[PDB]
Formats: sequence, C-alpha cells, structure tokens
Amino acid sequence: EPSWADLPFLDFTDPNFSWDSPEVAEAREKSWIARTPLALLVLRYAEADQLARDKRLISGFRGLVDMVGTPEGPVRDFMVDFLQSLDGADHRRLRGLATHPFTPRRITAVQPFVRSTVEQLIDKLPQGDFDFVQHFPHPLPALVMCQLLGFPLEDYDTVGRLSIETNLGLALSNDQDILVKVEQGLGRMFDYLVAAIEKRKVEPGDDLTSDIVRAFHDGVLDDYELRTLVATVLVAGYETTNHQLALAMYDFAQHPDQWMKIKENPELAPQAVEEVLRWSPTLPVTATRVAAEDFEVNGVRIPTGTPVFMCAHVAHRDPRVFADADRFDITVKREAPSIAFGGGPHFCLGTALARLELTEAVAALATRLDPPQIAGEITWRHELGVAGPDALPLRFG
Ligand code: HEM
Ligand SMILES: [Cl-]
Repeated sequence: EPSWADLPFLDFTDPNFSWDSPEVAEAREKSWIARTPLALLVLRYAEADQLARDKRLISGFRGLVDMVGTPEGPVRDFMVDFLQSLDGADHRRLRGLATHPFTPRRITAVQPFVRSTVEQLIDKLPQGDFDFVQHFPHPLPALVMCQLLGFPLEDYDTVGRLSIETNLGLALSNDQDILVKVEQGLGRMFDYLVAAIEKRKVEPGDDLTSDIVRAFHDGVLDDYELRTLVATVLVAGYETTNHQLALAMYDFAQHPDQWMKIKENPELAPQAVEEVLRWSPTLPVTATRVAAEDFEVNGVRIPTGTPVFMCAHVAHRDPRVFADADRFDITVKREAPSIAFGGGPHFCLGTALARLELTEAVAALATRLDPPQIAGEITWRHELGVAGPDALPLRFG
C-alpha cells in the first residue's frame, strides 16, 4: 500500500526491542499507527481505544496463528477455536455462558474471599529474600480461579502449574521442538479439566465449570466447546493476573515513596492499580484485530485482511491524553482510564475481577508491609502476549 510508505517501522518481535526505547516514542509522535512484520500497530490512545470496538474489525488471533505458521495439532486447534478467535453468533453464544460470575455484582460476592485469601497469603510470606511470584503472584490468581471454576482450593499449585506448563505464546511459532512441550502441557491441563468436568456432569454446583456443564445439558454448546471454554477462562485468568501483580511490585520497588502514600491512605489503592495498568500493562499489545472490510482512518487506508494490533503500552504513554506520561504517579487524577483490558465484544471478561485482585493485593501489601526492594535477578517472560516477571526476587525491607 502507498499510504503505508511514510509509516514508522517497528519490530516488537526483536529480542533487542524495548517498548520504552526513544524510537518508539518518536514513532508515536510521528504517527498514530506503525508498520510491523505481523500487523499495523496503533500507537496513540484515542485510536487504540476506538478501534478495539470498531465493527469493521473482527478478531485477529486466527490471522496471527496462521501468520507465524503454527503447525497442525491440538495446540493450533485450541488457538483457532477458543473464545478470542471467534466472532458474531458463535462468540456471543460462548462468551454468554461464562459471563455470570464476572458480572460486577457477583464480583462483589467474591470480594470477601479475595480479601481473606490475600490476608492469608501475606501471613505466610517469608521473612527474608523470596520470589514474589511463587509466594503471592502465583497463589492468589490460582486460588481465585479454583474458587470460580469449582476446583478444590488445595489444588491451587497444580492448577497454576498446569497453565505454566502450557505456554501458548511459545506455540505462536513454526518450531516443532518447542511445540512438543506446549502440546504436552495442553494435554495435561485437559486431563485435569475433563476429570473435573465429568464430576460436574453428575453433580452440578454453583461454580463456573458447573455453569458451562449446565449449558451443555441444555444443548447450547458441544463437549469440545465445553472443555475449550473452561481452558480459555483458566489461562486468560491466571497468566495475566499473575504477571500484572509481579509488575505492580516492580513499579513500587522503583518508586518506594508512593507505596508509603498508600500505607497512609489505603483508599488510594484503586487509582494505584490503574497507574500500574497504565505504566506497565501485562499485555503490551491488547487487542489483535483483522479488517473485515475496506476503510480509512486518518488518511491511512486499511484493506480487507490487514491485521491491526492495539498497543496499550505505547498508548498509555501518550501525552495527548495523560499528564506527565512517562512518570509513574498514583496521585494524579486521570481523565481517561487505562485500556489494559482491550475493548469491543472481546473486552476482557475478567476486567472487574482482575481489578479486584490487584486492588485488594495492593491495599493490604502496602498497609501491612514496607516498600518492596528487588533482591536478585528478575526472570522476564520473552514470549509474545503476556509480559512480566516469571520470577521476582524481592524483600519488603
Ligand atoms: C490484570 C490482568 C488482566 C489483563 C491485563 C487482561 C487483559 C485482557 C485483554 C487485553 C484481552 C483481549 C480483549 C480484546 O481483544 O479487546 C482479554 C481477554 C479475555 N480475558 Fe483478560 N485480562 C486480565 C485478567 C483476566 C481475568 C482475571 C480473567 C477471568 C477469568 C480474564 C478473562 C478473559 C477472557 C475469558 C478473555 C477473552 C474474551 C473474549 O475473547 O471475548 N482476564 N483480557
Ligand atoms: Cl453477526
């Protein structure tokens, strides 16, 4: 395309690439949209928010899977069939059956559980240098997922590890050898999920697994769709929340004075979480979309079949919308929210829940503990999709 000529080039698949490099900022200043090998990347806030819900764009995940050349198999079947790849009737149908526990009223019903779990987890924290992921960021969303999906709470470590051993990001590749491990992980996770699904087929409960089992008994979805949807919810609910919590500690370790502001006034925790989501969103690229038809935004024309990815990280650093955009500050009253959860019909199902987990965690950690200090080498996730510490050695003073 000729209208693509003057667009800035960025390659976020480069192991040398950084989201906070000067060339990224320069690209955003120059253009609302950048060119990448995989997609057009929307860099500014206004456009990134609006395009995530624009009806001219459908889900881009299937396009991604094919574009990276993921070979045929159970892993590919999951990535092309799961909720995030679906649109229209099929999407509304599946998403609807899993909505109820995430309604911002049922979120309030789970709030006391989230609080006490956080409280318990803080009680069992080590006194010295310890990995925050293993001791908090992993257990918290794992226990929450178990409570939502109806798994025994004692299985929280197993259920978490199941998701860890099935890194879907690694499978967005044509490599056969790395794929074997992802496929092995997927199978093991299904083994656990299917067994729990069969239990709920006999005796349905109040949980989400039982909810979806009820829809199966009413013939709204088939058996394959059932277990995929249970798998979709677990992965989407565990990985992001885990990494985002670890990123929260990372931010506050860099800015220990603002942690103290929350200690003094715990009511600052809601907008503190928002600042964490703004400054370091666990998914730098939020919404992956493909053009369903020909159209034109700001002169740049997008033909049918063009992948368009919303870059939340860069859009959060947009000075057109955010005051002192590159400074981490919890106290500034923001006019616009973070868009760490995407938009449109695909908008994060667990937005309210994720915010509840982050808020309760930050409030209690800041009230009870001294500012976090990095105590060793941080292990970062290098794959496409979820970003953040896989292991975070820290101390609370
Ligand atoms: C802070 C952590 C989280 C972040 C940053 C996050 C972000 C996102 C984003 C950006 C999307 C893509 C939306 C789009 O295409 O516009 C998404 C989808 C989704 N999220 Fe989350 N999420 C988080 C936690 C959770 C939790 C706790 C759950 C609950 C299980 C959850 C469930 C889902 C589901 C089921 C989808 C697919 C929905 C669909 O395709 O319609 N997420 N999330
Ligand atoms: Cl439709």
